[PDB]
Amino acid sequence: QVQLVQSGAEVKKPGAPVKVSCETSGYRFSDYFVHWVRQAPGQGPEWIGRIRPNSGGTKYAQKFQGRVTMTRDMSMNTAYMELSGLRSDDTAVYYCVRGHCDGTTCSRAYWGQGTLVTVSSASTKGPSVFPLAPSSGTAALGCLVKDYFPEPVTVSWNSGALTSGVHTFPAVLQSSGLYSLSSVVTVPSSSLGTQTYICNVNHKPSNTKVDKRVEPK
Amino acid sequence: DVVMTQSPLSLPVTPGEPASISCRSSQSLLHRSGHKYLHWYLQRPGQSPQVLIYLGSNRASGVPDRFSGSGSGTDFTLKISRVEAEDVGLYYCMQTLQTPWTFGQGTKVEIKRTVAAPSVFIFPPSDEQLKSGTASVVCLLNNFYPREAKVQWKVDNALQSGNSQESVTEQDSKDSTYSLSSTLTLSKADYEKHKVYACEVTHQGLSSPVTKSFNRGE
Amino acid sequence: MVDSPQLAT
Repeated sequence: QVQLVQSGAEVKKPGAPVKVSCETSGYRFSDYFVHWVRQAPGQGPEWIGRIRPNSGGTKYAQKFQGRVTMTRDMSMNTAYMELSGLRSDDTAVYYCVRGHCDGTTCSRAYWGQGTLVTVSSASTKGPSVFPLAPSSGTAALGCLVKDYFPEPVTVSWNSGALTSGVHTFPAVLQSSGLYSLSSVVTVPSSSLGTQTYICNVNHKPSNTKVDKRVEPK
Repeated sequence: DVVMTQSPLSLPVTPGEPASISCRSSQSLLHRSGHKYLHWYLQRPGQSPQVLIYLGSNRASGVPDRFSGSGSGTDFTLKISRVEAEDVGLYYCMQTLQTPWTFGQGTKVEIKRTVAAPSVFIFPPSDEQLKSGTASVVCLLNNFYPREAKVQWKVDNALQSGNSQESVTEQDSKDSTYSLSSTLTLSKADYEKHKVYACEVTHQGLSSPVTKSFNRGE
Repeated sequence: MVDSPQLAT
């Protein structure tokens, strides 16, 4: 199959550059333009520019002229995009995209998997995990997973045995530059005296593994 | 640049019923070679755009037969003959006649179901957190439809502003509902200076707003 | 600096 495989997630401080690689297989690399597209959160997708691998010729959108450099390594079937001067508004998932037309015929595009680039001065930190205790039918309880960086955290309930009624919310970015998330579960009111409820929180970057019991106050 | 205009922006669909998404281009995308440089893709959370229809009307490999595309050089239609839960997500048209490649505004397809009011729950800050110097108060709006909901926080019956953040789950595959969590964040000092903590929830499924509350110290 | 639809020509 036609495949485009990009490098991993990036966290960069404002002003730093990022260089994303896009290795290809399953077609003749020299024959297709390689395009770069991003999509920031709360924005439509945006075309960055393209490279023509045979010549190495590049074309960039007005807004990225002077801050983006696209290159390729024919021997490795890989294209690269380097974006300099990163600002918060460059936080986005970045894609490489094989073109449609080889000179003779025109077909579909093929997309890489995406590379998340997060622009932030925050350092790695593990969350504190606090209970959301059920109140004095159907009852709700949960865990607040607070003040961590970077994404992601994972949450399970009772070591994966409780899945029904679980809602684990998207994280929000606080003005401190740290993330917070909540995981809740709805359960029978009848179970609150007898059933143990434990949220299992993992945050790999900080080697955090927390098992927090959630019980009535 | 070529300008793409996409409609509608929001498309709730009853299970088994069809969906149509329109896209119009500011100039013809029918090249004189006969190729129509208009494509349709589906964006789901945390993964690449999935090509649905390319060069105006060609179905990509592995895309269900219920998807099809047609159009003139300027006006295009993505048709989905029935809409499953698997089809829920953000649909875009895009032109590649010229660079920059440009995109329509996007259509948010969701499953339509009967209106469901949220179950509301308020959670006070834990003692453990208060020891650290901060108080998070959390309001859960559980399993509602449609997605539009408003949370208004009140502290000693005074309307709060600028000190809360929320987030919403993706639509539930089984029951077609959304859930929302809102977190009010105050310093320990500010938390101890007030007594009544309330979240007031407005939703189409509720005849009047529902308030859940607690008093600091039970 | 042509676009790919114009390659064949």
